Amino acid sequence: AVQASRLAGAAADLVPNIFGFAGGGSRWGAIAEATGYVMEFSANVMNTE
Amino acid sequence: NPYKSTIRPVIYKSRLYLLWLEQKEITWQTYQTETDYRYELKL
Amino acid sequence: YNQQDTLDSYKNASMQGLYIFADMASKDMTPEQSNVYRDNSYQQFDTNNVRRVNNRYAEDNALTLHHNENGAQYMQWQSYRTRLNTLFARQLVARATTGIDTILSMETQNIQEPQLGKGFYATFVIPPYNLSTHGDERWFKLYIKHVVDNNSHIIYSGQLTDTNINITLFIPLDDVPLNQDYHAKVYMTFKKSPSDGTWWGPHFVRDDKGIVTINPKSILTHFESVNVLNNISSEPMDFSGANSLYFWELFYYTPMLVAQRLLH
Repeated sequence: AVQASRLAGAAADLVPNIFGFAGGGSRWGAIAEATGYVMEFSANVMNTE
Repeated sequence: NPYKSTIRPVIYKSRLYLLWLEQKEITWQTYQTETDYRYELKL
Repeated sequence: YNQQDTLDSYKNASMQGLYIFADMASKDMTPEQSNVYRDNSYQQFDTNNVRRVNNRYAEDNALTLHHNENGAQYMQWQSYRTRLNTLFARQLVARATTGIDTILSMETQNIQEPQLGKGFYATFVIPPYNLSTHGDERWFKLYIKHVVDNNSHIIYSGQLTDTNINITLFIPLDDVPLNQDYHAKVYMTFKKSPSDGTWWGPHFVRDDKGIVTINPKSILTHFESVNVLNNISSEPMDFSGANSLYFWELFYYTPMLVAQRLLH
């Protein structure tokens, strides 16, 4: 569930969120951040289990 | 995170490698819409 | 400083700089004051093609780092070159594709290191020790000469055996030779005859293509044989060089640690 949530947030984050005379603003690192969070949680779940 | 699923594996020096082409797109209005691309090949 | 192709250009370069103090305050340097530090140590400044090593300030070339085209990095000072990186781990991947039994194998420890700089591999055969020919002290030293500077340098030191000794050495060669008839000189000294003779050892010379040959004018008597390995442009992996610790770390310590753990 957390893996899906983080992947969904990463994908929803790459779309641009500033517009007008200024463009872009999306977080290019979001996919690596989500992969880092899900790997971070993996050690915690393996400890609990 | 490839552009248009431009990913292609390769074996180099007997090790598995991945090439994919990312595109970062940026757009804004100026009415006319401008666009910037920066194509970035990752290995 | 601005990048320039020659040290001769730094002699008048408009040197910018600043000072940093122990409390990490700073002050800009005056142009006169920067030009003092320039003129004392302009040789240590890097060139566009050659990277140099800095030194503590003073008031005979500098140490230098070359990135060879074959991938060997080495440090040079006068005639001496020493390797810095090792291409062992980049060649190991093929050995790893067939697993642990191949990583630890003998031929794996014989992956070649590409040669560093420009030079030729020469094999020297040390004659048997004899008291009449060599004297009571068994020491001998191999000296190189006429590379970089006329003054000779030691390249190997050993004890004379009753057997022959086979010694294979990388001999550096300069970008442009000092003498047209012989590009490098090697002579071996011992207790009986420590003094050098003008022609009394192997002289090496190189033509336009990469082949080296021994000058017939030179006298080989101090060597049982000298051979030039013109076909060889690499040498075995080095268990005494820089990465010697990591190589002993892997081939011997790791198996012994694992075997010891499995014992308990």
